[PDB]
Amino acid sequence: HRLSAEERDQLLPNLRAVGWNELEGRDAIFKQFHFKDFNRAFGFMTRVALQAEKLDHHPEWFNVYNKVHITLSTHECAGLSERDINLASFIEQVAVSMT
Amino acid sequence: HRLSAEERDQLLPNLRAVGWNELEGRDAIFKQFHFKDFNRAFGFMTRVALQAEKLDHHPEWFNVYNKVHITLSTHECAGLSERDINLASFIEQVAVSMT
Amino acid sequence: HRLSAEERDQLLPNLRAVGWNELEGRDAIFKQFHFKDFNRAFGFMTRVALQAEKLDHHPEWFNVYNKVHITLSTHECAGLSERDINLASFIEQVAVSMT
Amino acid sequence: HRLSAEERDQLLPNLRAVGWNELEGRDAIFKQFHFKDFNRAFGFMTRVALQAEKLDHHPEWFNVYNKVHITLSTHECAGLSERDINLASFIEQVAVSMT
Ligand SMILES: C[C@H](O)[C@H](O)C1=Nc2c(nc(N)[nH]c2=O)NC1
Ligand SMILES: C[C@H](O)[C@H](O)C1=Nc2c(nc(N)[nH]c2=O)NC1
Ligand SMILES: C[C@H](O)[C@H](O)C1=Nc2c(nc(N)[nH]c2=O)NC1
Ligand SMILES: C[C@H](O)[C@H](O)C1=Nc2c(nc(N)[nH]c2=O)NC1
Repeated sequence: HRLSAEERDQLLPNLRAVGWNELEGRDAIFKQFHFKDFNRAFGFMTRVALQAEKLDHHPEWFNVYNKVHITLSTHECAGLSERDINLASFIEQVAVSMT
Repeated sequence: HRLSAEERDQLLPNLRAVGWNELEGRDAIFKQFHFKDFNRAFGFMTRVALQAEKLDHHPEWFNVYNKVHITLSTHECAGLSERDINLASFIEQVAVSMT
Repeated sequence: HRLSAEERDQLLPNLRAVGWNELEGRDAIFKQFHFKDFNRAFGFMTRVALQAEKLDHHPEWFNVYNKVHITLSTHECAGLSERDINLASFIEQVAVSMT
Repeated sequence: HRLSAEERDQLLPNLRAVGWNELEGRDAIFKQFHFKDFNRAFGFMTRVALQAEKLDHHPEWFNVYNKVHITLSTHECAGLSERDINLASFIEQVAVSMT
């Protein structure tokens, strides 16, 4: 459940490429999203919410109007997990739709 | 209120082009949407929900898993008003983001 | 999977008490909810939608402004399953808070 | 409409009373909510989201699973206003409906 560099090295890339980035002193990824508006932003969170509930993996996230910042780290391992990756992947599917 | 003639025959045609039909036995229009899953189906509903509350115009919708069926009519006038109109168009635009 | 009669007799009453009721032409439970407004109704759909997804069991539902009708049946058995019942149980919980 | 000092005294009270706080640094009130789970947490955001939109007054909130931090201030007049107040009040009703 914890990211071994081989994994990181194979997983991280596609995310990094679209904007994901690792933080300092904490094993987690972050990304800022910026929609045109709230309708879109919320709709975007809603779909994420559904899935989060579906996989039992939650994001750390902030919102103001049309911006949403997301942070992903798994609680047990206390860093990244295959879980962060998928959620993230999923998130990406959703973001592009609105945009 | 109560779209007259011309407008009707100015405004609706665009909606019909897009699959909107006229309800038989009521002054309404309706259309059904089919999505890949519920995640899309609900997310779609939410965004339409924020808008409805915002305009103070609510649809009559039915949902099952990935299908969403929508009826639009104005209760005040017991029929199609421009309210319905705009809502539909917005709904269409939302449609597109997920379809 | 499909409820036996012993089963129905065990689970049903509690729901029947509350206001749920078998359908006439089919093996499902129905219940119509009424709220003060849309905010509330939509709010309540949101909580069940989350729940619906968590356990992959969805409802046939209908909404207009502040009313919500919910029909439950486990499709795969083509009638009542436990799913329907748990779900119904949950819908009851959500419903009581917005009282 | 950056609320007067007279105005503050009359409105804040009920708010102050419930745990709402004023921030040093900026004209804004804040509050941290805690729920039993994400479902509630999210069902909560949703109702709020609906009001936010209706009003055209959005929050600055962060969520991580079951708690949500809310920050209200009015961009328009760079400080607290009748709105943040109204809104905040509303947030409180919604919160109550969460068990
Ligand atoms: C039991 C535990 O609450 C559950 O497995 C969850 N864990 C986590 C979660 N979300 C994150 N980010 N990390 C977790 O460890 N949501 C659900
Ligand atoms: C005051 C009133 O109930 C409010 O403006 C609403 N009107 C309407 C509505 N929805 C419809 N379809 N028609 C209305 O006239 N939802 C909200
Ligand atoms: C694949 C299938 O659509 C999926 O397993 C679902 N099944 C069911 C469902 N909801 C109910 N009530 N019953 C099901 O059998 N929603 C999701
Ligand atoms: C046009 C303008 O962006 C709009 O009226 C909004 N204003 C505000 C808002 N949110 C806050 N907190 N303050 C505002 O002045 N969300 C929407």
